[PDB]
Amino acid sequence: SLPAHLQQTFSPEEIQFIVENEPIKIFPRITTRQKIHTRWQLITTDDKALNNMVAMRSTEVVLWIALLLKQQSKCSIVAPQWLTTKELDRKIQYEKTHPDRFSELPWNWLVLARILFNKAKDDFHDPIHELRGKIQDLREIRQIKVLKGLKYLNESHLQLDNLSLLEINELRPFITEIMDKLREIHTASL
Amino acid sequence: TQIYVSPQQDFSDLMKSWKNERCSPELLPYPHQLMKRLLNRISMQSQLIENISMGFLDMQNASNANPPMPNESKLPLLCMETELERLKFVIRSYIRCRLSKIDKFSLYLRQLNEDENSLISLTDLLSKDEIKYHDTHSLIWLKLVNDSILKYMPEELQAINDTEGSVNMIDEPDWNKFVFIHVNGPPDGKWNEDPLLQENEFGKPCYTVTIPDLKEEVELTIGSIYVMRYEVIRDLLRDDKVALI
Amino acid sequence: YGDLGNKLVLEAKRTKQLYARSNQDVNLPMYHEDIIRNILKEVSNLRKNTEYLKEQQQLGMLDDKVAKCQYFVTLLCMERNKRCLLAYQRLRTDILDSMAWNNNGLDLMSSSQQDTNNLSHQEQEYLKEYCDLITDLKSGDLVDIDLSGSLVPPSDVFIDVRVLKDAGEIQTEYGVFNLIKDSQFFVRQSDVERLIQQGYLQKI
Amino acid sequence: MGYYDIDDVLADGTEFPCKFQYDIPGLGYLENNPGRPITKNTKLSLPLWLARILAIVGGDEPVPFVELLPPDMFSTKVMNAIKTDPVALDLHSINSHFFSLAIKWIMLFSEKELANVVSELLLQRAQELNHHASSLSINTNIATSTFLLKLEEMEKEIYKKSHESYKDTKRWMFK
Amino acid sequence: VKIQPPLLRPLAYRVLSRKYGLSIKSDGLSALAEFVGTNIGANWRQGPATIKFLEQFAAVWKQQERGLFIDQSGVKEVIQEMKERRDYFKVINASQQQRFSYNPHKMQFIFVPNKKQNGLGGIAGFLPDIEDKVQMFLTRYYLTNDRVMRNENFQMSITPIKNLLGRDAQNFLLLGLLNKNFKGNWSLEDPSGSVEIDISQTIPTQGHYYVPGCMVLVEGIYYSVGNKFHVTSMTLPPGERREITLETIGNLDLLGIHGISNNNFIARLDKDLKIRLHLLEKELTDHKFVILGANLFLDDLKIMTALSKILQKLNDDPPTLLIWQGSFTSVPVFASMSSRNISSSTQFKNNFDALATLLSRFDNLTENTTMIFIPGPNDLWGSMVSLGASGTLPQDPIPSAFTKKINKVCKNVVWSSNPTRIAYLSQEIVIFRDDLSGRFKRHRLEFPFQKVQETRKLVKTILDQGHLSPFLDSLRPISWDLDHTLTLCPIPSTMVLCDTTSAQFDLTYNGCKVINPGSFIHNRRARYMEYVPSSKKTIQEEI
Repeated sequence: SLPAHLQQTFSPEEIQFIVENEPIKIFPRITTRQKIHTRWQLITTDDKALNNMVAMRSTEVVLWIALLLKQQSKCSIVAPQWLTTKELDRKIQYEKTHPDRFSELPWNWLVLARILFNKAKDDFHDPIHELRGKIQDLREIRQIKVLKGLKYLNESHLQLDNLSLLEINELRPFITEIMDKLREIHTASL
Repeated sequence: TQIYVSPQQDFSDLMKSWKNERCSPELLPYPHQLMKRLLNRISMQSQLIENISMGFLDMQNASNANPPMPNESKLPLLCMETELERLKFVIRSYIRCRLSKIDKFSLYLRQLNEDENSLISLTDLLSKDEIKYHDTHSLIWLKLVNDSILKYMPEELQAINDTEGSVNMIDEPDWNKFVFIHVNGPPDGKWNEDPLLQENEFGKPCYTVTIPDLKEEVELTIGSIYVMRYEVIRDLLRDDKVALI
Repeated sequence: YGDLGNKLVLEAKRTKQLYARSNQDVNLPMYHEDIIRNILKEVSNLRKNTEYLKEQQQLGMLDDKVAKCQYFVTLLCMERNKRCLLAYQRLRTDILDSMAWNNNGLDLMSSSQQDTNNLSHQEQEYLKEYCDLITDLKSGDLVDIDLSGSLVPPSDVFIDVRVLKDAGEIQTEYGVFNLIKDSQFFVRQSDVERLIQQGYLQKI
Repeated sequence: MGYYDIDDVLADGTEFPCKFQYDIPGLGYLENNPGRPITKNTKLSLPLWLARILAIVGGDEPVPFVELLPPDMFSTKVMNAIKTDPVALDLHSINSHFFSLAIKWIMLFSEKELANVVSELLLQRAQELNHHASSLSINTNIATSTFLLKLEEMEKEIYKKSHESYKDTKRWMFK
Repeated sequence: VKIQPPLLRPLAYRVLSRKYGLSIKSDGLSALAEFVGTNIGANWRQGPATIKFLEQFAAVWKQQERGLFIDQSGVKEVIQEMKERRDYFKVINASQQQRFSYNPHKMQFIFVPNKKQNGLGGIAGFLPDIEDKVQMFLTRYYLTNDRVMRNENFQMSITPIKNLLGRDAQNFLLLGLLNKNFKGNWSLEDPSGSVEIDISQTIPTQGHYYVPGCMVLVEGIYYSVGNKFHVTSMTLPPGERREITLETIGNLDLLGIHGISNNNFIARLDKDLKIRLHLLEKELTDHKFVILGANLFLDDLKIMTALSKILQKLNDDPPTLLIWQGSFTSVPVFASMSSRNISSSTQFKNNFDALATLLSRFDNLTENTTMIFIPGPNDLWGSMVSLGASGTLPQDPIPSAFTKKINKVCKNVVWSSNPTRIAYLSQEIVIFRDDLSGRFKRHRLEFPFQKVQETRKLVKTILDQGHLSPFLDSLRPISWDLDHTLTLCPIPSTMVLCDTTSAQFDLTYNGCKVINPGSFIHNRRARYMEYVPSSKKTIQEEI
């Protein structure tokens, strides 16, 4: 896709799509067990989970199907483990005590958060505002660490162990171009 | 590809190929069999959805009868049609990106094709419609530029494929562009039978690469995102060893 | 001498800025082929001068060093003028193709500049042939996919859309949409993208 | 090095001092009276697009027809100023194609003392470029615009791309 | 079999909304339903034939307008399909000629909306507005200057009049309207300014009729003692051929028979031109058209006898186009002050009623040949005010109230203006009936110092100037807006230059061929001339 310079990096909507093409857990409100009825018979996802589904039990579906069922009354999304106060507390403690290493977080960081806060509001066991503020604090400190680490721009390589998709995407056009210019200067000088 | 484990594996391969193509600074070969399977799958899916829609429409409009039960009726069809729409969008974006890249490097590819010594041929890298696109576009652009300017241009330099003098008109791809990579490791579940990877302290198997210009050696461990130039990483990319982000 | 040529190149840059700030194919400027043909006539004068200079050089009266240095200077002049002209034309063709591909290859004479008369006739026939190529391309093995469709990923299935222009009633699959002026529809996303691109709908 | 690149073809038109190291009768016909030949060691301001090649052809003692003098743009004064404080220096006054011209010059002449000073230059300015790009309004003082009007022509695309990327990220995040 | 629309809707919708086409209306669905009804059979199980018929529908409908809606006309495209499973030529007058303006700064012709089509026209819409007479000479000068500048020789440069004020003792080249000022001296007018001329030592280019009101190229020395431009030579601007004139605007549909342009967009076509040229190359001898002399009178017995002798010869072999030109009444028609005898209008009506009787005995010519009538100097509308003298050039056609029997006797009659344009398959023809030799001879400008050369000079001047009436507003008043009809731009292939004061001739020059029919009767002999479209002429007479 040309659109001027949109052929080099990913737009945020593409990032949202690529993140929402991931598995998630679900608690169905209905039952579709076969009589021992139309077959789902999809092509890019296992049907045996959807067809052989009974109410009030745990099963794994893709995120977009979960959202589609959540639009009606046919769903109840289970929040992940890392979206709770007692996990984010130890996480933020880990960033504070370690001033050089990015903490381990899923690469869908901030994105599953945005989607779940926008859509799945009434299923959380914790207040929404507190979790939003703690996520904001996490983003703040990770931004500080990235800004501090950006000062070293070698012409050889660089290492960024635990950056999420959005953080890499919003920084690619600057770091890439600066390092390319440095490489060009060095190569033309030899 | 030679056989399918599951259509979802084909979907994953297509997505990985699209991601690799979008950020790569060089035109990559063409996975014919993957889309050969995918288009046929789309054909059957569309045929079956149309057949079932016709069946319900005829049942509903033959007489009053019983209207279709809302349960297990709307949701499956909605899911199939939206999945088909998303897959079509992904294919469309991939094809458009390849078309843009082929538009950019037309003259360089054409010059490379006529070389007999080059082991790479235009047939492998392109689909037939892309070959026809390149041929027609090059011919029409050459005719336009010849009718506009080159007819008044001196014969000694009327050729647009000149590679002599001060500046060359051939646009080679930039192999030294910096790209963001994620070390995927070996695609196999064992991920330890590869004859290239080595070990460091605390295990952590790594891949060792060297920079001919800078005379260095860089360790690439599994599970870390790096920022490395593209020329030294072509083989690892083509072996599904590392994935660009 | 090639300083005239510079006035072209700088102008082209402004056009690029028009392409950059808008981020939309719209109101492409009106050509500058007058200066181009001025450069063509002066470079024809240069070429004929080179031919006569070669004539005296072959005659034997002219000095070899003078002939060679004048030949190099004139060759550089032709090279730079050609470079400027092709730099102009490549950007023109790029913006032409960019606006041509996205409107389904119809050039939308019903609605973008109206008469597209600011283009040269050669550029106009190039546009027509490119539209022909785009129509031909999706008639092959990709007949089941509309290449000229939207590229925003499909995020929602049911959206609210508001009508912008009045029309009659339009047939759809198993239904009909009567475009009463200034009304709101709660319809499928995959049914009104063509109308939205045409500009007949609003408020996605 | 791109033939169809507009910035490069613009930058090729800059003027550099030169010397006619070798006398050629009948020249200068495009600058003064055609019948008057140009004598030895006569200085002009020739553009780069002919100075690059005319000083390398030689022609023939295969000395070149022209000799290229050290331009005032690359002078001890500018090097001292750039080494003292690069963040507050406005290169836009010296030139608008400074970086591309410097790359061309260092490719023509191998000088291991310009690459490191220029590298430290753009490395130091990149941090403030990022700082200004990350500052999105929610209109501003004189400092940011004063810096933005000091930028080089080649830095504008980096600044714009960073600004658009950050703006898109904020637009997607807050809905 | 009467179908159910719901079970047909998807088949049409898919093809006309996903692969190609868009926005199918309900009437489009009904038209497709009746089309399926006609081609009924093993349908809803027959794939290829229905979809290829739909593709043929697309190939029929995409050329018309833009094809984004289908109204009641669906039956019309169905009939187009049915009929897709001499003609192609038109005759147009100066009233319905398409209007195209001109702009100097962009150097393109610009379409102008027609007041007849978009305006009301209920009371008075034919009246031009005030600025048209201001802009008409500007447009003529702009076209002449562009033609001069496109010449191969001129790439020397001309200078505006106003820039002659500050310099002296230097030679210059200029061009402008050569005419008389208010004082009574000859002057040159330019959009910038005007100066005085000098003629006492002027050497002209022979073969040109130097008449006031024609653009002339002037060479001489300026003097600031007075305001005298001492001329040393005068020459008319040269001409250009049809192909080079066209190629600057591609192949514009000015006289568009295949398609027309409008304010929304501009059109072009050259693919069918060679097809039509080759079509013309065959069966051209059968498609012959014959023209007669001027000033044919429908009152005297001798002219009727000669016409009967011509018609008895022409009945057996009817031509394609028969053109009647000249004044049909030997006396101008005007107000009648006598109530004792036959009124002039009634006599004029009676003059044509006899022609309806004379056409009753020539059913072959009436049945196989079309009629063309062209007004002369003293027909009903002109001589009503000009009383037989010269007047406005865009003359109205013969009024319908005086030709109520010719249109019923003959199946093909057309009344045109004094300048008329017919568009053949690959030919365009202009017919212009008036006197030129005397007009140019009497007003020839004097310079202080075998009959075939006069027509040579006439043709050379009329083709170099590139305008039908190279005279000022004092001599021949012109309608303000219709002047574009008189402009000689994309010059026609053949000119029917009828003149009663010049001998018959068949000259051709600069890619244009000119024919000069004389009077229908002369020295007790009757003469009429037929032109073969293969650049061959014939002249025949019957005593």
